[PDB]
Amino acid sequence: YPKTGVATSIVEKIERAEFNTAGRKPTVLLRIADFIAAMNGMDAKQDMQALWDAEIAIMNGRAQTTIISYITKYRNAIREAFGDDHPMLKIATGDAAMYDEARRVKMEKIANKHGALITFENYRQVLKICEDCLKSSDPLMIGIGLIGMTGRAPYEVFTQAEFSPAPYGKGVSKWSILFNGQAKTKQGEGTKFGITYEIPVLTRSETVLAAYKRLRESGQGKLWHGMSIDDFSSETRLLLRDTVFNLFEDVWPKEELPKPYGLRHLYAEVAYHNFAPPHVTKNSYFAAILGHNNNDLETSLSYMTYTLPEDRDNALARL
DNA sequence: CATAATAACAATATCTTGATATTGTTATTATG
Repeated sequence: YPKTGVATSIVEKIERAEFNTAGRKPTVLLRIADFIAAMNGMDAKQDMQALWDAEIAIMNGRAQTTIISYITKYRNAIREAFGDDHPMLKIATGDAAMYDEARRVKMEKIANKHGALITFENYRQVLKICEDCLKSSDPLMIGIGLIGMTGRAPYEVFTQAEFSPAPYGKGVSKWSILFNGQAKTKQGEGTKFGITYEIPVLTRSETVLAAYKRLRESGQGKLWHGMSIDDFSSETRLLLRDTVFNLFEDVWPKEELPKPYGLRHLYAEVAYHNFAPPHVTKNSYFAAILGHNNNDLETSLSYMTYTLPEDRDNALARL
Protein backbone atom coordinates (compact mmCIF):
# COMPACT_ATOMS: atom_id res chain seq x y z
CA TYR A 1 0.00 0.00 0.00
CA PRO A 2 2.19 2.85 -1.28
CA LYS A 3 0.89 6.41 -1.40
CA THR A 4 3.31 7.35 -4.16
CA GLY A 5 3.80 6.28 -7.76
CA VAL A 6 3.61 7.33 -11.40
CA ALA A 7 2.09 5.62 -14.44
CA THR A 8 5.25 5.82 -16.57
CA SER A 9 3.89 4.52 -19.89
CA ILE A 10 0.94 6.93 -19.92
CA VAL A 11 3.11 9.98 -19.23
CA GLU A 12 5.53 8.75 -21.91
CA LYS A 13 2.67 8.55 -24.41
CA ILE A 14 1.71 12.07 -23.31
CA GLU A 15 5.15 13.64 -23.73
CA ARG A 16 5.51 11.91 -27.10
CA ALA A 17 2.30 13.61 -28.20
CA GLU A 18 3.10 17.28 -27.59
CA PHE A 19 5.26 17.64 -30.70
CA ASN A 20 2.92 15.80 -33.07
CA THR A 21 2.33 17.16 -36.56
CA ALA A 22 -1.36 16.21 -36.48
CA GLY A 23 -3.93 14.04 -34.74
CA ARG A 24 -6.25 14.01 -31.73
CA LYS A 25 -5.24 15.29 -28.31
CA PRO A 26 -4.48 12.46 -25.84
CA THR A 27 -7.41 13.54 -23.63
CA VAL A 28 -8.07 10.11 -22.09
CA LEU A 29 -4.41 9.60 -21.17
CA LEU A 30 -4.54 13.11 -19.68
CA ARG A 31 -7.59 12.05 -17.66
CA ILE A 32 -5.68 9.02 -16.40
CA ALA A 33 -2.51 11.02 -15.71
CA ASP A 34 -4.35 13.63 -13.64
CA PHE A 35 -6.16 10.74 -11.96
CA ILE A 36 -2.96 8.97 -10.85
CA ALA A 37 -1.53 12.36 -9.90
CA ALA A 38 -4.55 13.11 -7.71
CA MET A 39 -4.18 9.66 -6.14
CA ASN A 40 -0.73 10.60 -4.80
CA GLY A 41 -0.86 10.93 -1.02
CA MET A 42 -4.46 9.75 -0.78
CA ASP A 43 -5.46 7.54 2.15
CA ALA A 44 -9.04 8.79 2.38
CA LYS A 45 -11.05 5.91 0.89
CA GLN A 46 -14.12 8.15 0.63
CA ASP A 47 -12.17 10.71 -1.40
CA MET A 48 -10.87 7.88 -3.59
CA GLN A 49 -14.49 6.90 -4.18
CA ALA A 50 -15.26 10.53 -5.01
CA LEU A 51 -12.39 10.69 -7.49
CA TRP A 52 -13.54 7.51 -9.22
CA ASP A 53 -17.10 8.83 -9.19
CA ALA A 54 -15.82 11.92 -11.00
CA GLU A 55 -13.94 9.79 -13.53
CA ILE A 56 -17.01 7.60 -14.07
CA ALA A 57 -19.17 10.71 -14.38
CA ILE A 58 -16.88 11.75 -17.22
CA MET A 59 -17.64 8.60 -19.20
CA ASN A 60 -21.25 9.31 -20.11
CA GLY A 61 -22.79 8.75 -23.52
CA ARG A 62 -19.90 6.44 -24.33
CA ALA A 63 -20.53 2.81 -25.28
CA GLN A 64 -20.49 0.22 -22.49
CA THR A 65 -17.64 -1.66 -24.19
CA THR A 66 -15.70 1.61 -24.47
CA ILE A 67 -16.28 2.36 -20.78
CA ILE A 68 -15.08 -1.13 -19.88
CA SER A 69 -11.91 -0.71 -21.96
CA TYR A 70 -11.23 2.69 -20.39
CA ILE A 71 -11.69 1.15 -16.94
CA THR A 72 -9.15 -1.51 -17.94
CA LYS A 73 -6.73 1.28 -18.87
CA TYR A 74 -7.29 3.03 -15.53
CA ARG A 75 -6.79 -0.17 -13.53
CA ASN A 76 -3.61 -1.03 -15.41
CA ALA A 77 -2.35 2.50 -14.76
CA ILE A 78 -3.09 2.17 -11.03
CA ARG A 79 -1.29 -1.18 -11.01
CA GLU A 80 1.67 0.38 -12.82
CA ALA A 81 1.92 3.34 -10.45
CA PHE A 82 1.04 1.98 -7.01
CA GLY A 83 0.90 -1.80 -7.38
CA ASP A 84 -1.49 -4.73 -7.02
CA ASP A 85 -2.03 -4.21 -3.29
CA HIS A 86 -3.73 -0.81 -3.59
CA PRO A 87 -7.30 -0.32 -2.24
CA MET A 88 -8.26 1.77 -5.29
CA LEU A 89 -8.26 -1.43 -7.36
CA LYS A 90 -11.33 -2.46 -5.36
CA ILE A 91 -12.94 0.93 -6.01
CA ALA A 92 -11.94 1.74 -9.59
CA THR A 93 -14.03 -0.94 -11.29
CA GLY A 94 -17.31 -1.14 -13.18
CA ASP A 95 -20.56 -2.19 -11.55
CA ALA A 96 -21.52 -5.86 -11.95
CA ALA A 97 -24.58 -5.10 -14.08
CA MET A 98 -22.34 -3.66 -16.80
CA TYR A 99 -20.18 -6.79 -17.01
CA ASP A 100 -23.19 -9.12 -16.82
CA GLU A 101 -24.90 -7.17 -19.59
CA ALA A 102 -21.73 -7.29 -21.70
CA ARG A 103 -21.52 -11.06 -21.20
CA ARG A 104 -25.20 -11.40 -22.14
CA VAL A 105 -24.61 -9.41 -25.33
CA LYS A 106 -21.55 -11.50 -26.20
CA MET A 107 -23.40 -14.79 -25.70
CA GLU A 108 -26.36 -13.44 -27.69
CA LYS A 109 -24.12 -12.48 -30.61
CA ILE A 110 -22.32 -15.83 -30.61
CA ALA A 111 -25.66 -17.65 -30.48
CA ASN A 112 -26.93 -15.61 -33.43
CA LYS A 113 -23.75 -16.41 -35.36
CA HIS A 114 -24.18 -20.13 -34.70
CA GLY A 115 -27.79 -19.80 -35.80
CA ALA A 116 -26.82 -18.18 -39.09
CA LEU A 117 -23.47 -19.40 -40.45
CA ILE A 118 -21.81 -17.54 -43.33
CA THR A 119 -20.96 -19.69 -46.35
CA PHE A 120 -17.38 -18.91 -47.36
CA GLU A 121 -17.91 -19.61 -51.06
CA ASN A 122 -14.51 -18.44 -52.29
CA TYR A 123 -12.36 -19.69 -49.42
CA ARG A 124 -10.03 -21.58 -51.76
CA GLN A 125 -9.27 -18.33 -53.57
CA VAL A 126 -8.60 -16.65 -50.22
CA LEU A 127 -6.20 -19.42 -49.19
CA LYS A 128 -4.63 -19.12 -52.64
CA ILE A 129 -4.07 -15.37 -52.37
CA CYS A 130 -2.77 -15.90 -48.85
CA GLU A 131 -0.40 -18.49 -50.32
CA ASP A 132 0.79 -15.99 -52.92
CA CYS A 133 1.47 -13.52 -50.10
CA LEU A 134 4.10 -15.91 -48.74
CA LYS A 135 6.26 -15.30 -51.81
CA SER A 136 6.01 -11.51 -51.64
CA SER A 137 8.96 -9.31 -50.64
CA ASP A 138 6.73 -6.93 -48.68
CA PRO A 139 6.85 -7.90 -44.96
CA LEU A 140 3.21 -6.85 -44.57
CA MET A 141 2.10 -9.27 -47.29
CA ILE A 142 4.22 -12.10 -45.87
CA GLY A 143 2.62 -11.38 -42.50
CA ILE A 144 -0.91 -11.55 -43.91
CA GLY A 145 -0.04 -14.79 -45.68
CA LEU A 146 1.35 -16.19 -42.44
CA ILE A 147 -1.90 -15.29 -40.70
CA GLY A 148 -3.70 -17.16 -43.46
CA MET A 149 -1.53 -20.28 -43.45
CA THR A 150 -0.78 -20.61 -39.72
CA GLY A 151 -3.93 -19.08 -38.24
CA ARG A 152 -1.95 -16.98 -35.78
CA ALA A 153 -3.13 -13.56 -34.62
CA PRO A 154 -1.60 -10.50 -36.37
CA TYR A 155 0.14 -9.61 -33.11
CA GLU A 156 1.53 -13.14 -32.86
CA VAL A 157 2.62 -13.26 -36.50
CA PHE A 158 4.26 -9.84 -36.75
CA THR A 159 5.64 -9.47 -33.22
CA GLN A 160 6.39 -12.66 -31.28
CA ALA A 161 5.81 -15.85 -33.30
CA GLU A 162 8.43 -18.61 -33.12
CA PHE A 163 7.84 -21.02 -36.00
CA SER A 164 10.01 -24.14 -36.08
CA PRO A 165 9.95 -27.49 -37.95
CA ALA A 166 7.83 -30.26 -36.44
CA PRO A 167 9.28 -33.80 -36.39
CA TYR A 168 7.28 -36.61 -38.02
CA GLY A 169 8.98 -39.73 -36.72
CA LYS A 170 12.56 -39.27 -37.90
CA GLY A 171 11.89 -36.76 -40.66
CA VAL A 172 10.04 -33.45 -40.76
CA SER A 173 6.25 -33.05 -40.93
CA LYS A 174 4.81 -31.49 -44.08
CA TRP A 175 1.48 -30.18 -42.80
CA SER A 176 2.45 -29.07 -39.30
CA ILE A 177 4.94 -26.75 -37.61
CA LEU A 178 5.78 -25.78 -34.03
CA PHE A 179 4.52 -22.49 -32.59
CA ASN A 180 5.62 -20.39 -29.62
CA GLY A 181 4.42 -16.93 -28.62
CA GLN A 182 0.75 -17.34 -27.73
CA ALA A 183 -0.97 -14.05 -26.93
CA LYS A 184 -3.77 -13.03 -24.55
CA THR A 185 -2.77 -15.81 -22.14
CA LYS A 186 -2.40 -13.34 -19.26
CA GLN A 187 0.25 -15.80 -18.05
CA GLY A 188 -2.46 -18.30 -17.16
CA GLU A 189 -1.50 -21.42 -15.21
CA GLY A 190 -3.03 -23.77 -17.78
CA THR A 191 -2.38 -21.63 -20.85
CA LYS A 192 0.14 -21.83 -23.69
CA PHE A 193 2.26 -19.04 -22.22
CA GLY A 194 5.82 -19.89 -23.24
CA ILE A 195 4.62 -23.27 -24.47
CA THR A 196 5.76 -24.64 -27.83
CA TYR A 197 2.87 -26.65 -29.28
CA GLU A 198 2.26 -28.20 -32.70
CA ILE A 199 -0.10 -26.48 -35.15
CA PRO A 200 -1.34 -27.49 -38.61
CA VAL A 201 -0.57 -25.39 -41.69
CA LEU A 202 -2.59 -25.04 -44.89
CA THR A 203 0.43 -25.30 -47.18
CA ARG A 204 3.72 -27.22 -47.05
CA SER A 205 5.78 -26.40 -43.95
CA GLU A 206 8.94 -25.44 -45.85
CA THR A 207 7.19 -22.52 -47.55
CA VAL A 208 5.80 -21.18 -44.27
CA LEU A 209 9.13 -21.48 -42.46
CA ALA A 210 10.99 -19.86 -45.37
CA ALA A 211 8.49 -17.00 -45.60
CA TYR A 212 8.71 -16.40 -41.85
CA LYS A 213 12.50 -16.48 -42.08
CA ARG A 214 12.21 -13.78 -44.74
CA LEU A 215 9.85 -11.96 -42.39
CA ARG A 216 12.03 -11.85 -39.27
CA GLU A 217 15.27 -11.06 -41.11
CA SER A 218 13.73 -8.01 -42.80
CA GLY A 219 13.95 -4.43 -41.56
CA GLN A 220 10.27 -3.99 -40.83
CA GLY A 221 10.37 -7.51 -39.39
CA LYS A 222 12.97 -6.56 -36.81
CA LEU A 223 11.11 -3.31 -36.21
CA TRP A 224 7.98 -5.34 -35.45
CA HIS A 225 9.77 -8.06 -33.49
CA GLY A 226 9.45 -7.53 -29.74
CA MET A 227 6.96 -4.67 -29.99
CA SER A 228 4.24 -3.93 -27.46
CA ILE A 229 0.55 -4.11 -28.33
CA ASP A 230 0.16 -0.33 -28.62
CA ASP A 231 3.29 0.10 -30.75
CA PHE A 232 1.99 -2.40 -33.30
CA SER A 233 -1.54 -1.01 -33.09
CA SER A 234 -0.21 2.45 -33.91
CA GLU A 235 2.26 1.23 -36.53
CA THR A 236 0.58 -1.38 -38.72
CA ARG A 237 -3.10 -1.75 -37.74
CA LEU A 238 -4.77 0.68 -40.17
CA LEU A 239 -2.37 -0.13 -43.02
CA LEU A 240 -2.99 -3.83 -42.43
CA ARG A 241 -6.71 -3.08 -42.37
CA ASP A 242 -6.61 -1.30 -45.73
CA THR A 243 -4.32 -3.90 -47.32
CA VAL A 244 -6.57 -6.73 -46.14
CA PHE A 245 -9.61 -4.76 -47.32
CA ASN A 246 -8.13 -4.54 -50.82
CA LEU A 247 -6.66 -8.05 -51.00
CA PHE A 248 -9.97 -9.85 -50.43
CA GLU A 249 -12.51 -7.32 -51.68
CA ASP A 250 -14.51 -9.29 -54.25
CA VAL A 251 -13.90 -12.85 -53.04
CA TRP A 252 -14.92 -12.39 -49.41
CA PRO A 253 -18.53 -13.29 -48.39
CA LYS A 254 -20.99 -10.52 -49.24
CA GLU A 255 -22.37 -10.43 -45.68
CA GLU A 256 -19.21 -9.08 -44.05
CA LEU A 257 -16.17 -7.00 -44.97
CA PRO A 258 -12.77 -8.77 -44.98
CA LYS A 259 -11.10 -8.35 -41.58
CA PRO A 260 -7.64 -9.83 -40.75
CA TYR A 261 -8.80 -11.90 -37.76
CA GLY A 262 -11.30 -13.60 -40.05
CA LEU A 263 -8.31 -15.35 -41.62
CA ARG A 264 -7.90 -17.06 -38.25
CA HIS A 265 -11.55 -18.15 -38.07
CA LEU A 266 -11.55 -19.51 -41.63
CA TYR A 267 -8.21 -21.21 -40.90
CA ALA A 268 -9.66 -23.21 -38.02
CA GLU A 269 -12.61 -24.21 -40.20
CA VAL A 270 -10.51 -25.67 -43.00
CA ALA A 271 -7.99 -26.91 -40.44
CA TYR A 272 -10.87 -28.95 -39.06
CA HIS A 273 -11.92 -29.99 -42.56
CA ASN A 274 -8.61 -31.49 -43.66
CA PHE A 275 -6.74 -32.60 -40.53
CA ALA A 276 -9.15 -33.36 -37.68
CA PRO A 277 -9.08 -36.92 -36.25
CA PRO A 278 -12.42 -38.74 -35.72
CA HIS A 279 -12.02 -39.14 -31.94
CA VAL A 280 -12.18 -35.42 -31.17
CA THR A 281 -14.86 -32.72 -31.14
CA LYS A 282 -14.76 -29.61 -33.35
CA ASN A 283 -14.69 -27.53 -30.17
CA SER A 284 -11.80 -29.59 -28.82
CA TYR A 285 -9.87 -29.34 -32.09
CA PHE A 286 -10.43 -25.59 -32.35
CA ALA A 287 -9.32 -25.18 -28.73
CA ALA A 288 -6.31 -27.37 -29.52
CA ILE A 289 -4.98 -25.66 -32.65
CA LEU A 290 -5.77 -22.15 -31.38
CA GLY A 291 -3.88 -22.64 -28.12
CA HIS A 292 -6.80 -21.97 -25.78
CA ASN A 293 -6.85 -22.40 -22.00
CA ASN A 294 -6.82 -25.87 -20.42
CA ASN A 295 -10.23 -27.62 -20.39
CA ASP A 296 -11.80 -24.65 -22.18
CA LEU A 297 -14.28 -25.28 -25.00
CA GLU A 298 -16.25 -22.04 -24.74
CA THR A 299 -13.75 -19.76 -26.51
CA SER A 300 -13.95 -22.01 -29.58
CA LEU A 301 -17.61 -20.99 -29.87
CA SER A 302 -16.49 -17.55 -31.05
CA TYR A 303 -14.56 -18.89 -34.05
CA MET A 304 -17.42 -20.85 -35.62
CA THR A 305 -18.65 -18.10 -37.94
CA TYR A 306 -18.20 -19.68 -41.38
CA THR A 307 -19.16 -22.87 -43.18
CA LEU A 308 -17.38 -24.44 -46.15
CA PRO A 309 -19.33 -24.66 -49.44
CA GLU A 310 -18.57 -28.39 -49.72
CA ASP A 311 -20.15 -29.10 -46.32
CA ARG A 312 -23.03 -26.85 -47.37
CA ASP A 313 -23.49 -29.00 -50.48
CA ASN A 314 -23.25 -32.25 -48.50
CA ALA A 315 -25.93 -30.89 -46.17
CA LEU A 316 -28.14 -29.63 -49.00
CA ALA A 317 -28.05 -33.13 -50.49
CA ARG A 318 -30.39 -34.32 -47.73
CA LEU A 319 -33.47 -35.30 -49.75
C1' DC B 1 -10.28 23.00 -48.41
C1' DA B 2 -8.27 19.00 -47.71
C1' DT B 3 -6.26 15.15 -47.25
C1' DA B 4 -2.73 12.40 -43.72
C1' DA B 5 -1.75 11.56 -38.99
C1' DT B 6 -3.25 10.50 -34.34
C1' DA B 7 -5.71 8.88 -30.46
C1' DA B 8 -10.51 8.62 -29.20
C1' DC B 9 -14.14 5.54 -29.73
C1' DA B 10 -15.59 0.90 -30.06
C1' DA B 11 -16.09 -4.18 -30.36
C1' DT B 12 -14.29 -8.89 -29.97
C1' DA B 13 -12.34 -13.42 -27.70
C1' DT B 14 -9.71 -15.11 -23.72
C1' DC B 15 -8.92 -16.16 -19.00
C1' DT B 16 -12.00 -16.73 -15.84
C1' DT B 17 -17.13 -16.55 -13.58
C1' DG B 18 -15.09 -10.09 -13.44
C1' DA B 19 -12.55 -8.68 -15.74
C1' DT B 20 -7.87 -8.21 -19.49
C1' DA B 21 -5.67 -8.28 -24.00
C1' DT B 22 -6.34 -8.10 -28.19
C1' DT B 23 -8.62 -6.60 -32.99
C1' DG B 24 -11.64 -3.04 -35.32
C1' DT B 25 -13.62 1.81 -36.61
C1' DT B 26 -14.21 6.83 -36.49
C1' DA B 27 -13.95 11.82 -34.97
C1' DT B 28 -10.51 15.13 -34.18
C1' DT B 29 -6.30 17.53 -34.83
C1' DA B 30 -2.28 20.39 -37.14
C1' DT B 31 -0.90 22.23 -41.14
C1' DG B 32 0.23 23.52 -45.26
